[PDB]
Amino acid sequence: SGLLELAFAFGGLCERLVSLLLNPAVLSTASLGSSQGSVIHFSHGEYFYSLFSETINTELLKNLDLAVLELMQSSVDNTKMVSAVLNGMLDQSFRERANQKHQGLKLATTILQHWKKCDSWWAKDSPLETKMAVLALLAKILQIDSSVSFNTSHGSFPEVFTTYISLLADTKLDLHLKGQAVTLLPFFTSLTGGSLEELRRVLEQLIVAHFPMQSREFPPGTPRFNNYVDCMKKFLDALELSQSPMLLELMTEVLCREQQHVMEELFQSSFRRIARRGSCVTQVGLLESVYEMFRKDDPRLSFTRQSFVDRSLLTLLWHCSLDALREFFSTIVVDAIDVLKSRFTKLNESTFDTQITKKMGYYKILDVMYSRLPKDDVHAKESKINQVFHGSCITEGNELTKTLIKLCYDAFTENMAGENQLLERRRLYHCAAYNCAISVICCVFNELKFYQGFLFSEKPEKNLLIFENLIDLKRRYNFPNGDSDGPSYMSSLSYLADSTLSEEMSQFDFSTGVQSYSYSSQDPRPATGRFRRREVLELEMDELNRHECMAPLTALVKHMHRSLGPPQGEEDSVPRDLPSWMKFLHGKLGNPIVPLNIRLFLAKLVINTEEVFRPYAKHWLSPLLQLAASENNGGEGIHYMVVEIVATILSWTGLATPTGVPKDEVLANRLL
Amino acid sequence: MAGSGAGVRCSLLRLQETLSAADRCGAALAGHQLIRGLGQECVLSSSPAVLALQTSLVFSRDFGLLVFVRKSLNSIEFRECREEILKFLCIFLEKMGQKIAPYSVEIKNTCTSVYTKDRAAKCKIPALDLLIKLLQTFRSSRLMDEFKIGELFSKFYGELALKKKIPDTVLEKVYELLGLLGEVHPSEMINNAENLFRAFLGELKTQMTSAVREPKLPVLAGCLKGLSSLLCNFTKSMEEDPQTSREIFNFVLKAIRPQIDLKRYAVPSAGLRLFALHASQFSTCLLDNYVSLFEVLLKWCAHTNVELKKAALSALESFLKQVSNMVAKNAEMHKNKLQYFMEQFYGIIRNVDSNNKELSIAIRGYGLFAGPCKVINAKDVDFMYVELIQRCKQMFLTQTDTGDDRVYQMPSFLQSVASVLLYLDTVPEVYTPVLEHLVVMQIDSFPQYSPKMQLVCCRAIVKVFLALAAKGPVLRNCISTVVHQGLIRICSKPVVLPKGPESESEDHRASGEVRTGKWKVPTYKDYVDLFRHLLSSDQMMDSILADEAFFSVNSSSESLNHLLYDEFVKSVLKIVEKLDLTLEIQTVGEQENGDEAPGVWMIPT
Repeated sequence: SGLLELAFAFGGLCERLVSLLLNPAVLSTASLGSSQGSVIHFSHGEYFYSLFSETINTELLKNLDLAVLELMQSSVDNTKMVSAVLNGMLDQSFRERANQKHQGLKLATTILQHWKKCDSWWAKDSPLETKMAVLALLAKILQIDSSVSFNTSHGSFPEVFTTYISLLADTKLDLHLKGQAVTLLPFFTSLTGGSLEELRRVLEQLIVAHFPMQSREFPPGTPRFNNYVDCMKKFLDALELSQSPMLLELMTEVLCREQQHVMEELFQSSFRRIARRGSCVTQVGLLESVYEMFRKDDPRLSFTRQSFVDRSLLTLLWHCSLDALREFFSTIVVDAIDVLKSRFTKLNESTFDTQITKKMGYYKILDVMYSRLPKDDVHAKESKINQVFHGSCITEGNELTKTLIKLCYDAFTENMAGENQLLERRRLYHCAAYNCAISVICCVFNELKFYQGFLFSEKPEKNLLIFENLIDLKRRYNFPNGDSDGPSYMSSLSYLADSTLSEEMSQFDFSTGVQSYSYSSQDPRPATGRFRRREVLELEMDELNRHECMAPLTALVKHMHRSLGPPQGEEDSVPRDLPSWMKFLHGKLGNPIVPLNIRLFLAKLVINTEEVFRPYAKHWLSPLLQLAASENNGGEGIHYMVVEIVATILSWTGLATPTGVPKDEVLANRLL
Repeated sequence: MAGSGAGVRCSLLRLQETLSAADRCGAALAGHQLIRGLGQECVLSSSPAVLALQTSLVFSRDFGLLVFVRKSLNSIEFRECREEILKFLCIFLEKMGQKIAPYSVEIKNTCTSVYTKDRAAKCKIPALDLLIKLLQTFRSSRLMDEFKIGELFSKFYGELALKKKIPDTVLEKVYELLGLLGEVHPSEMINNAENLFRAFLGELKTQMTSAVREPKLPVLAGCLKGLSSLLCNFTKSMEEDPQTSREIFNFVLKAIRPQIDLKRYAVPSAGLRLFALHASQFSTCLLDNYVSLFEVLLKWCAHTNVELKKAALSALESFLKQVSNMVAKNAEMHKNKLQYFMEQFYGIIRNVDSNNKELSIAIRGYGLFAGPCKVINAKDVDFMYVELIQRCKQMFLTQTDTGDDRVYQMPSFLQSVASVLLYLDTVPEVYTPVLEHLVVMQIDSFPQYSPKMQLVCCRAIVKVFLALAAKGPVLRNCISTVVHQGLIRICSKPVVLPKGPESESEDHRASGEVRTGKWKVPTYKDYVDLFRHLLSSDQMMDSILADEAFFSVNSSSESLNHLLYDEFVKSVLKIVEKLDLTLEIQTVGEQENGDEAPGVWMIPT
């Protein structure tokens, strides 16, 4: 090596070195050890470059332009040696990155300047191995450029883009090569439309060709399922690195083809990660893309339209940015309200359900930006949101919240007697409005809330429940995975200035082109509190606890108990009556002629977060006890509803005693 | 926990005292409950050496089981509990490997005395399974060497005289015991062997009878098991036997024959066991009917049973190995068989809707049938290599991990890609990184195997290293990179804590939300055996040389020890040079001018 360094330092013999490297000469040798007894053939240039690789790479990077020019001038008949030398130079430039900066970028630009010399490499009717070599070289160039000098226009973009598109469109490539291409996707994501929609077309063609309509056609353990999940995870990683609105559109279209996706957790985690990371403009662009997907008149079924909001848009909205939420709200104020106040059709069944779904989705969206936004914008003096059609910053108050709460109240107060076209969809529509109204109410005003019920044959309780589904409450809460993230790239994929061995493992992957995954200590890897909780309810298998409007209303009840109502510290706070909401719930629960599901709903409401229920005691002791001791209940035997009711009502002893009054003593004896 | 010895001694004394006063002894009671209780206590014992006292108390004087069953000789229709005693003994004998030999002779004497005057059934089968489990205790012939086999053979052959109404459940175990008389010690069973084999073959022929007569399916399974046991030790090679072994393979061949009635298997399992253990003994018997044999073994490999699955896999492996051996020996005239086998393998491999077991057998066939493929045509091995490498990249070098073994099959695939790499004139330059990643991941996944699978893994690594080093100087550099990367990955694992690891197996971890997998974290000491085996490769060298037929009979190719040692020292020096071991002080800071005194500098040291 020292003699080679001296020989190179003597003059400028770069041409001789490329020439002696790109030289066909076979050096016959005997069998290495004992293999066959015949001779072993190997090239002179390959051996010479294999031994003293570093010196040749260093002096070729010294005279970069001439070396690249000669190498790509002789790259028609020596494709093995040219690829080997180019890869060696790229690895050499990737090493010493923190000190020898701008050498790798210069090498990548110089290589990209002569793509027409490698045009005959990736073309049609070419060997597949040569195409994989072209893909690997292109990947190395893209990572070593770090998306600094390569972009649309002024970068010889058409040749590279045509190469990438032709690599994608080839039908002979296996799924792993297309997966490497999908890994290379984020470098081409700065599209400008027009002719660059061909990327979208070939991506959709790939999705149609290799992805099944249902995600259950491949049984677990089959190689087809593993390849499918690998391709999906590569697509999701490309989305995360990309933040492309097109990629989000494609993956949501794929995800919403079925109610349950085998890799739904990965989809939601990727959506929440791209919602957390980024800038304001990217977030509003992504939200606008999903919103325009949702509000488009296409022959798409109702559950797919519901899944566009419930699974995708909900996560992005909940993990969005504060100002992006405000801008999205200001964008979507006008259309949502006129949609909510719009009249119905009730003529064609295909038009009924889409209108119902659109109203339900708009209610959920407004629920989200009322739950996550402060009161200083929805209703205040300097409100950036201008709901009024006239606008011009005139008047003051709230012409938005009043109309929204009025529309929600009208949605609750719906008389469905004699109207039987679709019931469950509206059941959701009524529950959706209630939760939207609760989220609006929670952060606008204080004191006593809106009047409840009012009768006139329009009560929220009958509209929010099914009245026909018998809840199968078992003896106890019991008897109501997939593919996981798999291994990780720990101590690899990045130097991170933390470990040199990790840096060598990260260069092994760059050189070989295949990422390395070790074995993780624990199969589940919770990075943070993502999906664990939002910004005590450890029982999800119950139907009454997994109700659309049970979780919101209980949160509303807990909000009533804290920082609202009479000040704390009351001793024997009115043990002769109840407040309007409490006494309303008492009347609906204490009455024995109301359907069973309402009584079960209110009883489970009382059981959950029993702190608020315990004050005003010796009052709620009886309506729970009548339900506990009754022939009509959640089921036969001592089911867990009875167990919870009995535990709560016996833990209330001392403060309240079911004695003295003969009405409850008989029922207590019956219960015993 | 500690009082079990006193309790078991008290129970033994009570059992000894039970056979007094009234000879009824509570009829079926008052002994059965005691036997069941002592058996439950014995099987519910502890792990440490406390069991030595109770094992010595079990095999002891009058307050013992052996003296009890010896004195139970006059139990005419009395004390129907000796079978439970024998079952407990065989369970206990299975539970603990007999520590000392003077107890084994007493055990076999007691079971032989049980054999005498054994009325009807329900005790003969316990006695025979006790004897069967006893004969597997030594496995080295250093104990049980007084050689009473002559009297046992004479008695068993005397039992063959009746042959009228012996129970089927008894006859099968009797013939299994007759088969078990072999593989005990040499210079025995060499004079009566011919008569015994003639009687066994005639009895089996009468068992099938080749008619609509009663087949006696339990008897046939025991006959095949005894046949396999006899063929295990004695050669009986058909190469010198043209007539009496063609029928002994035909018997197996009709035993393999599937049917709708499962009949609790046994009879289609003993035949596959015999084939698997004795395929080398039917040369050309397998060849003359390869298509049917292959399809039937594949059909048995595609089933739902577990033991039958293992038997089918082993039988198919032995068949394929024999066929591969004969074709590699005579690849010139043997071309249609190779064409059929490799066409089936090609179809299975290219079938993208394949399973793991079918892919495994296809890859094994790829590995076995390489040399004949090379001699027929040079361009086939390249396609085999590229397809195998693509499949290995698809299945192993992936992040998916839905959940499976996915690591208990890598050595079986590495040994198969090693053969195709050995039989390649030129190597595609683009799959070398894939091969390097495969070998590095195989090295990393070492502490996830049983010891035998660990030895298989090191043998696979040795074979791949030989294939890599027998190709060219550049592939030696690939070997060097593989070794260096493996050393880096081993060194990057977390450091063993200097503090004591407390009591081993103290609990079952936190057991969170579905905490399974049992992925034990490796340490530096978990990889010690692998590199010792790498630097001591002579035994694996001769094992591979005996297994495969290749030009490797020379000490030059054997010198993988020097190569691997040099790579180890070079990697150690490289890691030492590249590592950054400088150290500084971080509790203090620079740019101090008139600030708080603790914030300027620590007291001088």
